[PDB]
Amino acid sequence: SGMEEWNFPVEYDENYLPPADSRYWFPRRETMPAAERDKAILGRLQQVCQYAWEHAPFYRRKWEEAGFQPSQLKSLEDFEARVPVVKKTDLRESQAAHPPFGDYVCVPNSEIFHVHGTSRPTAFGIGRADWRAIANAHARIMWGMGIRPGDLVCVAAVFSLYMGSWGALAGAERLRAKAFPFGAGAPGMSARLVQWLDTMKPAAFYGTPSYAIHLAEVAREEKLNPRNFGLKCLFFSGEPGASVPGVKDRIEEAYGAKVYDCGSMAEMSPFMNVAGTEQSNDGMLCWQDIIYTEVCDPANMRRVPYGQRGTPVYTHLERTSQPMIRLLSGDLTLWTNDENPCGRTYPRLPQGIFGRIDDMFTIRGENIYPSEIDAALNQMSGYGGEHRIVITRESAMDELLLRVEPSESVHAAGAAALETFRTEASHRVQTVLGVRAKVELVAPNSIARTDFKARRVIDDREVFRALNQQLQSS
Amino acid sequence: SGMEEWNFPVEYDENYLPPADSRYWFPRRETMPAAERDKAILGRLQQVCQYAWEHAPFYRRKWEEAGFQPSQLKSLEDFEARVPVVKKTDLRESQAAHPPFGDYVCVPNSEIFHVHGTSRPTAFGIGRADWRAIANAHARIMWGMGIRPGDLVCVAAVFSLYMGSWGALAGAERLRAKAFPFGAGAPGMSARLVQWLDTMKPAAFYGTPSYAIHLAEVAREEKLNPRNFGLKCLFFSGEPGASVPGVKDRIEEAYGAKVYDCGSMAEMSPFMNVAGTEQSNDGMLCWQDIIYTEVCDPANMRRVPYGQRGTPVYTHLERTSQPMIRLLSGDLTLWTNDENPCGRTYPRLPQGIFGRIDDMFTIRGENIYPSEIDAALNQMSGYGGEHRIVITRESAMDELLLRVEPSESVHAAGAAALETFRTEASHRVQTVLGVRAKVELVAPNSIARTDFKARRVIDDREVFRALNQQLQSS
Ligand SMILES: C[C@H](O)CC(=O)OP(=O)(O)OC[C@H]1O[C@@H](n2cnc3c(N)ncnc32)[C@H](O)[C@@H]1O
Ligand SMILES: C[C@H](O)CC(=O)OP(=O)(O)OC[C@H]1O[C@@H](n2cnc3c(N)ncnc32)[C@H](O)[C@@H]1O
Repeated sequence: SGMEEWNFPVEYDENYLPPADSRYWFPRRETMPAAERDKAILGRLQQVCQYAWEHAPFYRRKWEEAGFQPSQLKSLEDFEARVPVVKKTDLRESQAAHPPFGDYVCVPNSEIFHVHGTSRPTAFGIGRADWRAIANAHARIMWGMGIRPGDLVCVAAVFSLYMGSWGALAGAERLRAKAFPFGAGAPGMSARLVQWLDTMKPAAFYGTPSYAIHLAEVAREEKLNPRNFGLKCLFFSGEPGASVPGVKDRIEEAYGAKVYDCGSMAEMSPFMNVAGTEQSNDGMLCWQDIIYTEVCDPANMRRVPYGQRGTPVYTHLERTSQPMIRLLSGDLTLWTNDENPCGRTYPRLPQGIFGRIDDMFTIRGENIYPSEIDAALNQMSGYGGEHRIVITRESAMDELLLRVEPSESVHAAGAAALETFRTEASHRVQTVLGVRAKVELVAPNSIARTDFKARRVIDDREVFRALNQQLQSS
Repeated sequence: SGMEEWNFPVEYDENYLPPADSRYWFPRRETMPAAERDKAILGRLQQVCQYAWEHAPFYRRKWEEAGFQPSQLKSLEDFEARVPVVKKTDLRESQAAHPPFGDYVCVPNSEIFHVHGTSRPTAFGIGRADWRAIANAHARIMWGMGIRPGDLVCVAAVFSLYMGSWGALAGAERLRAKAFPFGAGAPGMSARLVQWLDTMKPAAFYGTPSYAIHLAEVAREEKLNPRNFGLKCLFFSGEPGASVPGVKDRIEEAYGAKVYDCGSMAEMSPFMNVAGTEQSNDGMLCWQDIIYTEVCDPANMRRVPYGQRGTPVYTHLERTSQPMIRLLSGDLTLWTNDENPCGRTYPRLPQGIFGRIDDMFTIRGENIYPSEIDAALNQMSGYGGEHRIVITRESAMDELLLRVEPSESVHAAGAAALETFRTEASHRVQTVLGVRAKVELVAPNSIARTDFKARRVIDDREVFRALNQQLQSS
């Protein structure tokens, strides 16, 4: 194959740095013919499954139950059809019966390097070798975004249980960038951060797309201009936004920089296994030789053809601790296999990830993702930057209830101008989704902003009824 | 000398682990005759000063101004008398004139690994080699606290600009412990942490002494018992507490574990250069071959005899990036040179560090440190766990104004019992300090707790006058 440092268990040269003129960290692995890579992926898949059968009674029990033995993995078609998907509920049960890390940990207790998790929570017990595998994978993909040694990288996501921040930091460290782990979560942090970004002038920023928006309002409230932060790029994970039309454009305009989309799941660190590149800057590429991504039909867990929508199912190819083999994301995406501007021979998620299938709600037989509402509103000049979707999953909904913020300039323009925006927001959303949308305007900057993931859906039956009844009276 | 890995610039074997039966990480460096170590320290001091003269125009300019050349460093007595102390104000000025890291950075820009700082803030630009020097120094000292490979270490301090959390994490990583960087700072964290500590059962905890107290109230509010967290120890830095009589005893009782004191300054990472050991568990030892600590008379910056109080002045012996040479802490301590129970041949701070000299206030010609008030109150069964000291530095104070919380059981006992506590708190404080103390009781759990450093002094002239006038009327 000629694939750079292709071995299981993986063991990367910590001193390797690509030549300054190279677009790719690993030219072979990244640009080789896709059919050549798929051969080696299957080869690795066999190694991983044999490794899990040997060290994980979770996989040994699960596979035996579905009638699977690693010797039956003889093609990628055998993998999708014979190998049962892992659910997050299966991990929880394994952790409850085999505490703290479950019967899929594989490595001895003495190998565990870092303890992280979800916020029943699942604990991540990551071995020393996996932490190195994650740092190398992430430095590689960050290089793909045009981030370089010596660049100041601001990691502005909470450093706690959450894998996002640690993963971007490990990549920055391995990339030989100046890692700036400012973090997030504490009151007073954002006001101080904007001063640090104005002083330090970083080449790159990491966090959630929501935080980047909130930080520009803080920069402006703090009489600082966020275009003067010297940013060449901002790269995000954690939620949709970075591949959302009006959201991506708002962030790139506010900072005068490029926006990159990345991120699968925390269970799937190196989570940057799905990430956009400097040239293929829309959506994300599936870095197949790091983690094998399958976009599947949720009805049978088999790959959907390219150009079709489905759910990402992921498999670690370079992890010995808590390896995930065919973990069901529960997310919705579309994947294609056409030529990429960067020249990387990987499948792509051209519109990134739409959201979690469970987050979707139905109004008059029409399926709606919260990200579709966020996209339509952000493409409006009069929109204030925040909204809430008020629903009920207990009874059928005839209309969409929205609490939308107008801009301070729309507010300053008077009652008639506010009313003109409320009606135009309602119409736009109706034209986009094909559903009746009731809009209630709230005061500018009244809706809570976040430095983490935006939770815009209020699924309470009493809140829904109170709002509908109030909107019927007005 | 036979000192393990004694070299400048330092370059530690990342695979070294002491034998399981050893009390010391480095038997020679830690237990050698003090006069033998002081010879090699002076030798290193010469190397460091030559290194700074060559790479830092900040030190070249400062030393030339004080009439000092590194060739004049011919004894430890030459060091204290000839070498001018560095002030935090000098670092700020150097950073403003030579942004971002100042003219004392020494290493090239390309060597900077991590960016941290203070919260005018000073930026820390720490090189890759220094980060390794810090991780090794900290693993060594944590081993001294009886912390071992495979032990689950909860790092519960904010992961941001602040060096404390990163320093404990780097030590845990190098110690081959299971590093658990939960962090601090965000609302909802403490309630979730107590659940993680009950589930995970860590051998060690890191944070501020204030946070450990707050976390026990959260554990109890959450109907969990903090003695059931499996803790063998809690080790703290950031503020006094861990060497404060009633505070140390309250924490050890609440958790059923040992408490260790550590920590100099963030500018002085590896900040654990002052730290207690499993056997010398009261106060802190000065790990002289890591950082050279001098307890000086603030009037002349010369060492005070053992058994006398003074200000810690620190010098890095194993740092190439932003090396600190005779940095004035502005803190107050007492140092002695008697035999230590662990058998380490180091000077000791038997009562740790009392506080920042600037934090001290005067009432009727009597000098008081906020930690003396904290100590007296914490040694009272009826004390609720929080208080505020209300002062004025604008006019002379005749009496001490205190806002003290009683316990919920003292409150439930009625008005007479609350009044009996208010008078007894006043008397105790008067007997301790020798000053009139006016006590106002506040509602139990009304005073804000913290996961960081406790700021108990309110130095406002209007607040002081309002309180005195209110206390004169009652
Ligand atoms: C540790 C990383 O930050 C990823 C992460 O947030 O892990 P979590 O377990 O906390 O959450 C994963 C879920 O967030 C979403 N999710 C994560 N990244 C997404 C993206 N780029 N686009 C659309 N949705 C995305 C997506 O629904 C994914 O399944
Ligand atoms: C990065 C480390 O946590 C140390 C730290 O907090 O660095 P900072 O620069 O943020 O603050 C240093 C000051 O906190 C105090 N300070 C720090 N540790 C102390 C202790 N153990 N006992 C008494 N006072 C102590 C002491 O006054 C010291 O000068």
